[PDB]
Amino acid sequence: MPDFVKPAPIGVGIQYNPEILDWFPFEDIQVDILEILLDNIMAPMDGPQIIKPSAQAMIERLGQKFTLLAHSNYGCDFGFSALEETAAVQRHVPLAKMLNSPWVANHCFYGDQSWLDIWSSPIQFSAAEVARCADRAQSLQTLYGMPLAHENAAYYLECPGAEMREAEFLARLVQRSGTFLHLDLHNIYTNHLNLKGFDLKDYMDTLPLDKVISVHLAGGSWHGGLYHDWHDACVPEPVWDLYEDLLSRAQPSAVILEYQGQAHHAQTRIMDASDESMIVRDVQRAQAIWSRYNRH
Amino acid sequence: EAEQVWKLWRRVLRDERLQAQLFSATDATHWLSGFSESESKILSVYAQQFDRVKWFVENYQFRLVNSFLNALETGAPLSLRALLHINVDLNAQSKAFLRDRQWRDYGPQVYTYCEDVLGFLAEADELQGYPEILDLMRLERESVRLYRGLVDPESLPADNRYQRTSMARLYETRFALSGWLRQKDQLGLTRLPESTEHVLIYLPTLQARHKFTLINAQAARLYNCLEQPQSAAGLFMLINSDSASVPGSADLALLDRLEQLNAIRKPL
Repeated sequence: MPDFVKPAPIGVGIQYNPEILDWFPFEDIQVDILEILLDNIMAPMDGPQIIKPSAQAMIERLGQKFTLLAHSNYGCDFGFSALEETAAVQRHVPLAKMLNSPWVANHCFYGDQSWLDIWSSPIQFSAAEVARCADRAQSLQTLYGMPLAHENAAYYLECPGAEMREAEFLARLVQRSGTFLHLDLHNIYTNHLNLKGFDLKDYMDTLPLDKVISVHLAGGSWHGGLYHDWHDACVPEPVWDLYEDLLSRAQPSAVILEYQGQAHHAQTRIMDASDESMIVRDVQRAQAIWSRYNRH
Repeated sequence: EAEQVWKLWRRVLRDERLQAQLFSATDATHWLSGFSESESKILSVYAQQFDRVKWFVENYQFRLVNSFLNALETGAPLSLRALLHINVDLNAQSKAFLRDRQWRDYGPQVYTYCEDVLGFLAEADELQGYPEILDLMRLERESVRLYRGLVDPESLPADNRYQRTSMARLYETRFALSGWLRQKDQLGLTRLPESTEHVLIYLPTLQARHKFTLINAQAARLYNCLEQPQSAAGLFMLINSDSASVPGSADLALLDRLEQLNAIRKPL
């Protein structure tokens, strides 16, 4: 009815790392989704190619067995340059169509001066930014041709000029734009642990949870000297709690877990039989919570 | 404060080593130091969080040191393997490049990133030795310029003249670089005979990966004599010593190899 609606639930998926496929127990664990980083498979913008020719061969092998989700990180979706000159329109919108992605994911930061894992910079929580970014989000969603979701970010310092709460920015943005949301529950928990006055209840109450098409369950990232990654770089139980609350109050289309490359290290090979096995153990739990709240 | 003047304030902050030092050293009454009224207003918002701000600058500078390597793998992948084999201190060169280049963030412009890097490394004193590695970087720089030339690729005349295509470039080497092109494990490590080899860089189709193939001297001279669109008589009069205006023994066969390599367009 809005020309873009939340698709029917697909299930549990994982982010794509070359290592996971080597050891992951398909034929034992049902995995039908894979999150593909569009900036990892994109060809240079000062070149004439859309996809790097090496990645194009990889994309087709994965597409046969799995459904490929698109994640746009460092495309200047919410930058100050004209949208048509951004990496999102030039090299990301066509790549998602190559994947035939059910939907695309966006990050609510400024691509410049931001690294997704270690150091981020948030969008200004102001009325002018709700207006400016939603006008871009509405325009970008039209160009993508599929539901566009914005991922909430984890920040250590708040942007100067803040006028509203983070959830209200996301809430007012998606109402004005008509876009959707991709909730990184680890980022909510990280901000609650570190930032002052962050209300986890207010964040989930304020948010329009019926607009959440995708969920991101991630293990502990590794920032130097941050209290996060407390016991291990696996999905913490507080994050697991928000996953249950999210499914108790809404129905997302999919949930993605991440390998996150290097995350935890030990003097022994590893502090388990395999943290790679822990990936198996986390997926099964997420599949149980998903099936427990399966609405059929 | 409008957030544009906030981002506009960070890029100058993240790109100047001197201004970043002023934050850790002093916060003063007299307009801080080297900062405007509005810039100090945005800065005073971070007066309590100075320590984490410094962490962001260090993290930003660290990613650009690793953006340097990805550029060298996107463009000039062979040259990267050669520098890795001889263990040139890439972290030092990356910091030297960025500081000299004012800590620029090329972003999606990776070929422009790579072309400027190969120019910086060509003048680097650590690489003034190993003359063959300099030759490989120049060849890979022409591969970078081939990709850059296909963005807004001029225009197609489609005239009745022998003409070049934007999907091929020619690089005459100083050494026998073809030896490295076949056995990539010997990149940088071995020594090469000083022989002029005509390496044509070309894309068979616009979406494919570029390839290196060697053409002979007459094939190279035909490509050189087609620097500007030249008629049937012009191409054969320029290359032939007699100025005969008729195709020589090799010319019509090599002009066919050049077209198959997507290097030239025959008159039609």
